[PDB]
Amino acid sequence: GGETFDVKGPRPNDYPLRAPKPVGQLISHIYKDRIAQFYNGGQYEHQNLRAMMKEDS
Amino acid sequence: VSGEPHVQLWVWHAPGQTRPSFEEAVSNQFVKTNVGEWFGPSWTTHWFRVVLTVPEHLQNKRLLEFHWDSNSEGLVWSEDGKPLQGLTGGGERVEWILPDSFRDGKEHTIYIEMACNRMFGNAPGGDSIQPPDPNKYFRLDKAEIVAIDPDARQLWIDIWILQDAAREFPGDSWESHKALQVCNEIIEAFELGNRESLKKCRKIAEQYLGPNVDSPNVYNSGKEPLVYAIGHCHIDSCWLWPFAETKRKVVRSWSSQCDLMDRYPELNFVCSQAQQYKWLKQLYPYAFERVKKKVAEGRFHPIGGSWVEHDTNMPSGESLVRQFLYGQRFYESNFGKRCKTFWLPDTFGYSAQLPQLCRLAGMTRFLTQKLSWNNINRFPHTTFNWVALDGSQVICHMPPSETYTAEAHFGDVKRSMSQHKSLDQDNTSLLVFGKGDGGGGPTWVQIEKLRRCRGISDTVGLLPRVHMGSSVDDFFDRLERKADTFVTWYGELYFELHRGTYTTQAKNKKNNRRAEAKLRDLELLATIASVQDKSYKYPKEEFDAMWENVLLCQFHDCLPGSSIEMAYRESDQMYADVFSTAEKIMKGVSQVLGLEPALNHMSTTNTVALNTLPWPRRELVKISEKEAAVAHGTGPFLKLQKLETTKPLVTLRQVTKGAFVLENSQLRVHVEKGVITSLYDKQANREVIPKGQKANQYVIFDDKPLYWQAWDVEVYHLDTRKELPSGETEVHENTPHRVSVVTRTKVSDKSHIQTIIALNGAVEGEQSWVEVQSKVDWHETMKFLKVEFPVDVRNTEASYETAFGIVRRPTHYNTSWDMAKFEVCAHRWADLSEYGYGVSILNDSKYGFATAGQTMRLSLLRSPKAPDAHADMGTHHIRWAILPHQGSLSHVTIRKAFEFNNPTKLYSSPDAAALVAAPPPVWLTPDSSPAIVLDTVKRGEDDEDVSRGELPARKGQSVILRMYDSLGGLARGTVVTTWPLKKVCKVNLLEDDLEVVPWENGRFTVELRPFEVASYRLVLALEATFVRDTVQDGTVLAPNHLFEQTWVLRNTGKVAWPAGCSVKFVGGDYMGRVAVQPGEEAPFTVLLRTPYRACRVISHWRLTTPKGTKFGHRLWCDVVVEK
Amino acid sequence: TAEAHFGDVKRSMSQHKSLDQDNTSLLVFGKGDGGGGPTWVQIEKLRRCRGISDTVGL
Amino acid sequence: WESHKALQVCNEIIEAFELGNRESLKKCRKIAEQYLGPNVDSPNVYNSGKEPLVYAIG
Amino acid sequence: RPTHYNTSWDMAKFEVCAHRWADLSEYGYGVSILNDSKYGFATAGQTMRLSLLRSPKA
Amino acid sequence: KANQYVIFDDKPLYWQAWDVEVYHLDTRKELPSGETEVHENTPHRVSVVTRTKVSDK
Ligand SMILES: [Zn+2]
Repeated sequence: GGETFDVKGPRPNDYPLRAPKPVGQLISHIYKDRIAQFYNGGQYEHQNLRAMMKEDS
Repeated sequence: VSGEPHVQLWVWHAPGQTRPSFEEAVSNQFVKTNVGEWFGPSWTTHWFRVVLTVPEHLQNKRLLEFHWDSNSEGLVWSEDGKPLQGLTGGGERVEWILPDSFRDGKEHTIYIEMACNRMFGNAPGGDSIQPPDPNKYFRLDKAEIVAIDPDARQLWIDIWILQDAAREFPGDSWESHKALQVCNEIIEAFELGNRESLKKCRKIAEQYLGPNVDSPNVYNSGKEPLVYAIGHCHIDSCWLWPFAETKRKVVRSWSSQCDLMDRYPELNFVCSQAQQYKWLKQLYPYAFERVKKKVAEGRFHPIGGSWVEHDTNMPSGESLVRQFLYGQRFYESNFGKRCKTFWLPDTFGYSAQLPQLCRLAGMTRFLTQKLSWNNINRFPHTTFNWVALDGSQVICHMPPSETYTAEAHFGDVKRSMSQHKSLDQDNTSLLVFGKGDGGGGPTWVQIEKLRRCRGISDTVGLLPRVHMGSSVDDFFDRLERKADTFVTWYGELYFELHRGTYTTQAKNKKNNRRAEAKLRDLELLATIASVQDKSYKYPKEEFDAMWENVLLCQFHDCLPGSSIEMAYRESDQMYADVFSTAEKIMKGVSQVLGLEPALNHMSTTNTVALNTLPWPRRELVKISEKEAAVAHGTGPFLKLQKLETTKPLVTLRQVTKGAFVLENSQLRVHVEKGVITSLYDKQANREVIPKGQKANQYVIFDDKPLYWQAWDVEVYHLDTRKELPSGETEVHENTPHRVSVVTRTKVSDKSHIQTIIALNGAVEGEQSWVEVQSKVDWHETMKFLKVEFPVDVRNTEASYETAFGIVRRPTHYNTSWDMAKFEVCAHRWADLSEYGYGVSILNDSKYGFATAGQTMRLSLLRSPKAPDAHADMGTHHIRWAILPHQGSLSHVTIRKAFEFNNPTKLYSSPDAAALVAAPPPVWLTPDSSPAIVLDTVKRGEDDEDVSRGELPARKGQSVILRMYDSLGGLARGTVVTTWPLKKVCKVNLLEDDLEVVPWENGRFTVELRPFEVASYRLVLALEATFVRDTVQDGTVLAPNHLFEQTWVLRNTGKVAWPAGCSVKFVGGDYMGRVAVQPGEEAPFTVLLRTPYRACRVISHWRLTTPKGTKFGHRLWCDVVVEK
Repeated sequence: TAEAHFGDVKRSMSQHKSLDQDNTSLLVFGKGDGGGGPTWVQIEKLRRCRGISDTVGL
Repeated sequence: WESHKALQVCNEIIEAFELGNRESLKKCRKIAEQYLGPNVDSPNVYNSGKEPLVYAIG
Repeated sequence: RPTHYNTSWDMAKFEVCAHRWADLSEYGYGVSILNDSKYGFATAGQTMRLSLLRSPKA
Repeated sequence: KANQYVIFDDKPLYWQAWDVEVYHLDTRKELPSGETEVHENTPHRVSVVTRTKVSDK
């Protein structure tokens, strides 16, 4: 929790030496347009939240 | 008060352009002067003895300063001889606060050493990059004693920040309108005569800035900070001034910074370039002592870990390794710790292998802001994972405010988030503020403005919250714990500006490469000699001196050729000293290493050839100038064969009387009037030059860049292509082992070229090249001379050599991202290769290269005028070679480039038969992968006889091998040594053991991942202290738990803690939202919550007095989130 | 008849023309011109809007 | 940074929702809580005691 | 084709068309994934990925 | 582990049969249900066979 002249700092971070995989910057407008399909009544009515809205009828 | 009764100043002029020390300056004869005089030609120095007598009516004015405004820079010395504070003449830093003992009419005296040069050299005002004017004169404007109203000063800062808030906040939100209303209420409440109106106005402004903005306590509000502000002072070593002026700038800036950090308890400072620390330590011991005291005090963080803020494109791999090694060794020996952040905010481009070297030097973090200057493609990221060629990665952060000299404006804090390009992954950012490029550090104005900014963000939370008590390490530690989600960037970070920097000042680049090669050779030879003979002392003093000089000359403004003439005169002196020391070292080693005196009438049985390359070698050596021999071998010493058979290398003239055919056993070169009209490879029976084109063609362009003459070459320069036709060829050398024709080309009046094209006799199983050497008498103005080789090889990608590997670049200008690379940096060879065949242009002194669709182009000479009016005037010796090779780019090109840059030298010997027959000291087995380059053999830095006492030393003798694969594939090798081996271990660049490797008979095996730089060591035969806390480090907590951290601290100090003395979060991962006698222990508690993700989070805390100053050890909370 | 959209709450300040004198404003939501009053959707959306302003105060 | 954080929370919600399961709905609500607040689905969100700027009336 | 998503020009190529083989090779060694009925391919930093099946509905 | 079956959620923006969008790379999920056994063991060719359950049906 603090320096004691035996430890100079906290236990060192586990930052990997090699990058495992490339990750790219997410395109803003595509991701923004994706959200509306999670609840819209379009072609995904039976695969998004609208399908889960009604338990029974 | 300014008169002669109160402020009396005498002056003394330094003899020439010399810069005497304080010891020999105050012993001279000063003559009285006064305000209004003009002082000295440019670069001269003048010492002022200033005697101050604060009058009777100023003794109790609550703030007394000495305003000194000579329009140049200066340094204030006390009577004793301690540097006190810098001064600058533009009005930026003109006040020196009187040290509270002048408040009695006793007429205390100080000294002011003024340097007759502005902050940015001595250009005829306006441009600051025009060549310096030798006859500038500076006027002493004001030299008075001023009693300043502190309330007016605070109100000035307040209203300045308020006006910036009223203008820069969005016009459609209520914050800007409220700021405008507060400004109006301040204006209407201020009356000229009265002085209480100032206090009333400050009270009015408090309703928008906060209750106590004028104190450091504003940073202890405990809210989430988003922008971390760190003070910074970038002093370019030789940009627009000589090196001596830099030696002065360093002290005159760090003294001001130390004084400020005494006044403001929250200011933190970072400065790189360990070389500047060494200068300060050598020349100004008191300033270095106070700097080191600040460093131990937890402020004034030295980071960067390099000798200088070097350029990373041109210097070879060993140069980069030496930069890191010397910088880190200096930091570890002088200060306790070793830097973990690579600081490089002003470098023109970054090599693709830099992250690997950083990870091998213990530095996992990288900071830079130069890429914001790209004028074609905006760099798309702010915080990212920069991945090297081998896959090693570092965390790179580019401050969204696009400067390292941020004026700490309100706009800068706003842009630290408005221009952040990586807000998806992280929202924190670093605001680096100060006055760089040779200037002094932050001023008090900037610190007060940051205080006001944080007050604004605390009261009306629209500004991103700024924090000032933290360090760069804290910010990067917070970044490091979420770095798995950061964007990655693979390969080089190409800088799309200053592309002419690869060519300007050709002499400096040639000297740098020669020095690198000579240093490698000498280190290998000295290692062999020191291991072989125990009486020969390894010359560590001399090697350190030469390496320090070379690394200093690799500074990001010396080597890139963008400095004034005087800087290059000093750098020429530095290189001359380096080469003289190298000559001395080589003479000593040759005395010990057998005996290699000199060259005489040759005997081809008493002479050997120095190899210094780690592979079997077989070439033609030029003994007995009429004749020649074959030097072949594997060790450092090669024997000769003295061939004589049927003649290789015929040359014959066609009836055209001007065309020549130089025919080898492997090449046939048809040379027209100066150009290679045909190049036929007799091994792969194909033509290398396309039909109708002409290789090795001198072309000239008009440079005329936009602003930065010495730095930039712009894209439009490609339009003004013009071929130089004036060749007319004739025979130059016709020996049965070497032929060569010579041509003269007239660039223009008073500028001409003489080119020699030569072909050497082929040797068994060794690709032969066409060698070209040019004597260029160059006197052009704003021209750019290049040489063209069309190579009839179709490929969309060209390979260039960089530090420790190969970079790959497009050749088609498809997008702007590729049009921006119209000129690139290649070290020793550039290769254009199709599937089964390639052509490599390999040089020895040139870095600029450009491959554009079957036409390689080597940049030869530039003639800028801005910083230097005679940049490259004179005679230049340039060498290059065309190497057509069967198969794709392979070890042949690497080995040939190394051989081209390291010609063999002959050496006689009393017994040149034992020397040759002896097995080499260190070699690679022939069955090992040819991609491995055993770049350097060097003796360990701490061997009880090499140590120099800087750092703790190991016992026995040790040898460091740096081997890297150059081609990018998994390389297997077996290293054979004849030395009696005791153990072998893998080490990093700083020579710290990593793991033991097994060895059999001095035959340990090496496995290199692609583009890896593995290194092997061969060992031959108010105070406060922490007590405990409740929750330990690394304890596991619920995802959104509410807990409390309780430290207990003991005093262990003479003084006593004031009443408040709380802990106030100067750290990283925010987790907020829920007196003591020298003997006993006090517990402190903070309330924290765990963040919204499974991770490890680390928060740094610190005891602070209830007035701002922080003290004691550093505390942290370490938790893991389970989820 | 504000639909209690996020945009409506944002425009209640972005389109305020008298921010110099006062910053408070009234958001009148429902379904007017002969329609019924507010629906449960609008009330829940206003709850979410205040939650947003409390957690990330923009 | 507010819009980017909202986008990130939306992405984390989308990736945490599966059609068949019904506990994924509770998990998604818990994820959204990190941007909307602990208990947005209750009137207590209006009792935080902070300065209100827009008054909503049905 | 690139395998690193450095710029948008490379992030746009997250899935490419290969006819009969896709090869990832260093200097002296490579691995080729060669198919007989599939065209979609994606190499992203040491991980070749062959697109097998999609189930659209529109 | 090479030759690893992974599944993503497609759900493109508008053109279902045409588009697969970049964000689909985020929903990676490995199919683990293998359990290997011998299928052919001739002295010139060997081969093991595994069954992996993508989901019900
Ligand atoms: Zn600089």
